[PDB]
Amino acid sequence: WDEHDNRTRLAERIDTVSRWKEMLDKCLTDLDAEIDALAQMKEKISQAFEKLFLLQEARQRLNSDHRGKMETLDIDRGCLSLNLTSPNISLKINPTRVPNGSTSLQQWDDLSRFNKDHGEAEMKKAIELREAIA
Amino acid sequence: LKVAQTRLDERTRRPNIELCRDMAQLRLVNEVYEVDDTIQTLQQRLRDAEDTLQSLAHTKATLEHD
Amino acid sequence: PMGRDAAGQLWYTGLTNSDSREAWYTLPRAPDSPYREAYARWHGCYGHRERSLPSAYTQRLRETAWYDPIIPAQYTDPSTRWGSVLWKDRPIRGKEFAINRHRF
Amino acid sequence: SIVTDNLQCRERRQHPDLVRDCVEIELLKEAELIRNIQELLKRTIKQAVS
Amino acid sequence: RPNVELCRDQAQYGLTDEVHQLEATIAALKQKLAQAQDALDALYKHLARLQADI
Amino acid sequence: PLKVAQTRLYQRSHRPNVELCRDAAQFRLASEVEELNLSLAALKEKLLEA
Amino acid sequence: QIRLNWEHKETCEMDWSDKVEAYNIDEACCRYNNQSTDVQFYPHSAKFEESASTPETWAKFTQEHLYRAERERLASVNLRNLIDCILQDTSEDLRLQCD
Amino acid sequence: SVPESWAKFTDDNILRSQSERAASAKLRDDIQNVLVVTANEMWNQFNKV
Amino acid sequence: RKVGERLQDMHGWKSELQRQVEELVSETELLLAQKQRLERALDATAGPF
Amino acid sequence: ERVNDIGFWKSEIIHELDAMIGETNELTDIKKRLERALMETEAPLQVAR
Repeated sequence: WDEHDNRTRLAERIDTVSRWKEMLDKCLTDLDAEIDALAQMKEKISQAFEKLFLLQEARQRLNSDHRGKMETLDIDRGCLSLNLTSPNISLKINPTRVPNGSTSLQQWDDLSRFNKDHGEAEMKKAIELREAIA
Repeated sequence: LKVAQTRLDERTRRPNIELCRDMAQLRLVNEVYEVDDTIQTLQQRLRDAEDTLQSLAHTKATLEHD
Repeated sequence: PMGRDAAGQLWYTGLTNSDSREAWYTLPRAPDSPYREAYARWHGCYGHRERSLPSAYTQRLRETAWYDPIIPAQYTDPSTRWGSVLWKDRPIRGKEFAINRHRF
Repeated sequence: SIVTDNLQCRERRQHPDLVRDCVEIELLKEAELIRNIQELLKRTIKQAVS
Repeated sequence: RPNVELCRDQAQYGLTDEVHQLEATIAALKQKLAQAQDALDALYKHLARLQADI
Repeated sequence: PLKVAQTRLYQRSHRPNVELCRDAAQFRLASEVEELNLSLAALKEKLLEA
Repeated sequence: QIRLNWEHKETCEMDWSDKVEAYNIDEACCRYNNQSTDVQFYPHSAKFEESASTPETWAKFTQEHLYRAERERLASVNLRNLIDCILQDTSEDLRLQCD
Repeated sequence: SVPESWAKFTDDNILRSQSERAASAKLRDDIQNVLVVTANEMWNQFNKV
Repeated sequence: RKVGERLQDMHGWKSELQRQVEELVSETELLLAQKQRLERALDATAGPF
Repeated sequence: ERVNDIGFWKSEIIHELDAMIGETNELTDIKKRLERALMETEAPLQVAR
């Protein structure tokens, strides 16, 4: 019963992190469309260039977070994939150990929502830039 | 493909009483056929990607001149 | 025995033809019955593991050869077996190239 | 299917007649010949599709 | 997992509870095995005396 | 000590795949089991003549 | 190099994870006596037994695993030194051309 | 072989060993009966003489 | 006494593998920071292009 | 799961082997008792003759 319940909790965390990954994929492709449209009326102009710089660095920060979500889904799918009678199972040297990068659920998802909110912020400010230049 | 098919041959050295056919034989032959099929489809799609990049290079050659 | 005493004796095996499957009406056991516990438990776990494979891979584990000789099954394989159609688009400058005309 | 049924039926014999006679030799030759022929047919169908 | 992703989820509490239950489970099973072998020793210790007096 | 030696041999036989070894304890326990059997046989012969 | 470090790590972790069970086995065999209980007649073991190693072969297997572990750790430090030199070269070569 | 045939082969071996143990147990009980009957018969004839 | 000497040798090799595993953990954990520095350099060289 | 089934069958075999060895040395003991009793029965024949 405890092994079945551990499988249920692990699948629940998988279903959370995949949702975060796909919604950041949506934000990434919207940023790609935004940088291309802002370039296509770049071809005031100094302000356009400096918000291009801000938009590029925001894109790279969400790209780093997206790569982190990719590898996290790979680790959790593999951990549910492994089961009884495989060679990888072993007694561990220290199972119970809290490593250096200890953070909590609330701080983790407020950080992810925080950089999404920054992304949406410069998208919107770029929209009134788009309409002012046009 | 390495690991699965040498798993098959390294299994099949067995003596007379345990020379049998369990589910492991059937799952392993299904494994090696489907991995072979994955090889052929990825090879074909790599070939079509090469052809697409040929068309890209040809359009570059005719567009940088003009 | 190997002696001057010698007898030709037939003997019948246990779960073959002499035992039955469990139920609540036949519940506890009769001690006289040839209930072969080792084969019963092994065949129980074998059936638990056996129910996962589909039916052609079950009838390959039978004695007589009623199985299809070609290993990939019809209902599992997405591709047609020995189908001749394969859409190859010739690269010509101009019109649009495309992929996967089998599944549009 | 016919050949494997003959194999199990003739193998279910009793003790003073469980003999490796010429019938079992020919049944084994039948099983080998059938499997070789149908695998050759499989490869020929592949080439004719190609 | 890397630096931002060590999240400390429900799974870590569930796994430490399972391990912490499990040493007690295996300890109780070893204790009952020792008790059973002690019982078998006592039954031999009286079976010898009955077999002699018969 | 027959019981002690047999149970030690059994618990040593339940060892993992590489630590299962042709050990000094294994040779001593084999010699111990053989010596205890021969001593028990001699004791039974003395009982019969008694 | 990170994944190769991990897979030699778990391989030497296998070779360590045998030791806890084998150590507990030998300690449980150490605590028998004659007055103590729980010793019994298991007469298969004297007649028939299986063998997989000698003490020197067992030790040699452990040296082989630990040697490959230390090689895979040191190759990482070599690549780290290359990383240091390459990034200093990159920063210098970009700054000089920009100036 | 098929795994059911393999498992039935090893249980046939185990049932043959169990049958032979049963035959030996009945033989040893009848040895003890032959010993006690033989001793009683000889001593009764001795005391009649 | 044979059981005791085998136990001592096994204890020594177990502790040695414990030390090697801990050192490899620390080496990989310090190698990851070079990848972090590498990615930061990639960002701040993606800007100047 | 295949090698787990093999291990279960091995355990069944070694159980029956232990019981089998117990049977065969009990029957050798009863046989030597029968031989000693046979010689002891042989001597009163000489007495009666």
